[PDB]
Amino acid sequence: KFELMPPPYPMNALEPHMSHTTFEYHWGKHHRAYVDNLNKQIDGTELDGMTLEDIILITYNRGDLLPPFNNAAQAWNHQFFWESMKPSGGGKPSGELLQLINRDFGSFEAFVKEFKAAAATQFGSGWAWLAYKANRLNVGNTSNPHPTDEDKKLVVVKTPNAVNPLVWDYSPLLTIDVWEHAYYLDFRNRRPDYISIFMEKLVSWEAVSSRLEVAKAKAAEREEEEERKKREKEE
Amino acid sequence: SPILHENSDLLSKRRRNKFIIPLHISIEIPVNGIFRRNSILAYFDDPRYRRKSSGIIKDRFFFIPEEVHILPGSSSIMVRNNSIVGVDTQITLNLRSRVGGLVRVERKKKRIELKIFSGDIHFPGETDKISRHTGVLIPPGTGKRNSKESKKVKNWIYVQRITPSKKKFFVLVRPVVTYEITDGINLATLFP
Amino acid sequence: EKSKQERMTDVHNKSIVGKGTVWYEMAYEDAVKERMQ
Amino acid sequence: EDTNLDELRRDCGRQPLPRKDPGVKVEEEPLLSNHPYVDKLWQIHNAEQMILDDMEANPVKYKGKNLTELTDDEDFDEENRIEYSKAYYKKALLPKMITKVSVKELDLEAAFAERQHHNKLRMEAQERGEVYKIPKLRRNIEMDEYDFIHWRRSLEE
Repeated sequence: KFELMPPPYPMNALEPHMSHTTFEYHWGKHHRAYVDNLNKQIDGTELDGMTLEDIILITYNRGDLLPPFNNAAQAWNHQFFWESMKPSGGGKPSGELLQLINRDFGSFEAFVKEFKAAAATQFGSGWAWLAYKANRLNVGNTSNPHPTDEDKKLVVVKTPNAVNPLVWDYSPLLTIDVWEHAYYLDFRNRRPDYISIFMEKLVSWEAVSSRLEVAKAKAAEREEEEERKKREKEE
Repeated sequence: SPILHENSDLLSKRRRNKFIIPLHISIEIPVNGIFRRNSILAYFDDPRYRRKSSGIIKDRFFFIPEEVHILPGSSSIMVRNNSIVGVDTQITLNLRSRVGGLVRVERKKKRIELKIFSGDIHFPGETDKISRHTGVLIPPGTGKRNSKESKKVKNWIYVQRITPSKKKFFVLVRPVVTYEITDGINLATLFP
Repeated sequence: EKSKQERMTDVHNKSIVGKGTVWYEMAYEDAVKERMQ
Repeated sequence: EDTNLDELRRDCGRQPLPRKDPGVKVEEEPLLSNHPYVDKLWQIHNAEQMILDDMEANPVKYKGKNLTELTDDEDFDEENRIEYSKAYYKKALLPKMITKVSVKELDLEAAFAERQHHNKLRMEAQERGEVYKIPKLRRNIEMDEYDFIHWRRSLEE
């Protein structure tokens, strides 16, 4: 009974570049199959009633992917991907991001040309990602001596099929669907051509800024919890 | 050779499954050099917890010092059994009592054991049904600040019932010392 | 036993002839922490 | 000619030589935070100090001694020095390794300069009447610094 969200943007008549027909297939068909299946599987599930993030984390099940992970990841992936798109808003995002970009990539342009390389990396079904480094070390000498700033990093990763950085806990910001179903119709296998267009004509740079803010907030919350743990240890 | 600033911690490093200590507490090695599970290597007997008085402590321990003199069987004793002797009391020809209290003379087969239990002799009343053979230690009572002339006893006292006669019994308040297990942890840094 | 514990016990007895109850037990790291704090 | 079975397997095309399976999953295992060059350093920081201290502690040793240039021995060889000797029986008879520190290797002049500041600190502490204690030396700090890169290595991997 997870959300079959009506698409956030007008979607159908939203963009000339993306066909309404293509949209109908991508959302009308994939989501519906995913959601009923997700539902079907989650019938009689103790897992049912958890968050999508919880169900995804749960059935990835660490080393052994369990049966339900694939459906969920994709459902979430699809809507998260959805968030990234904008009704014709794109270019030169500025704010915390511009400052962050020159810190890592060195230019907004550099990041763009770096992100452009992803077309080549997928070699099949998958999702490319922009993410944050709020990462929990889970074992051994987990703590960092000489702990310092710039630990934070803006990272770009490639995920095959059903993978979301949450599985490895890097905070996701933006996503693209490289799975052929998404771009095949408009351009037949011209992924390079489709990519730059997405990069420029339609990505809510501001939605990504909002997400960055949310991530910074989560990192802060985590450090606060760590301080609370330290206080408990002291007491 | 050695130096004025001897800090062996700055000259010893510990690694995985390897402890390097610079020889200069003390430790001993078996002849094989073998060490085993649960094997003592170092001994860290501290003189800070050591006590000169013959009385020994028995979370915290209480030590009641008692003057005990071990004299030979053929030694002439100048003190009587169960007698109260004061300070500087001549117990032998060349032995003087260091503390005043009740003198107990235990005559063994080949040794004369003279014990001087220092303490204040108090006469318990009729209602004072204190344990005759079982000595009880009294801690510092939290005296009410209202009473002005109430001298606060800051030191714990050990009350022992001395029954020299079948009909007459006395109570001796012997002193006590403090030996705390939890309080006091001193060990020289071995690895930096 | 092969003196697995017996030889060790023999060395123990030499160090600690009286079989005293252990008043204080501590890890070195714990002790260092106690000194620091 | 061939001595390595592993090299041979590769040229031929054959499967790998088998080894017993290990129970642990290294997906989770403790990180490694130790450094190879550290060994030389702990051996060196002390080594430099020990030679410097000998001159520092003794006026006769200090006299006729140059911090910049000194020789432990005219013919000493580090390779020759490595040895294992069980002769000493003072505590017990057991092997006693010998390691030669090349005089050239030791940074004696730098140590002497550092020591002075340290002894002056010691002298003020003597005026204080409280025994001088020094928490760290640059050499000790370096140990953490060379060590530091390794934590990152494990992490990255």
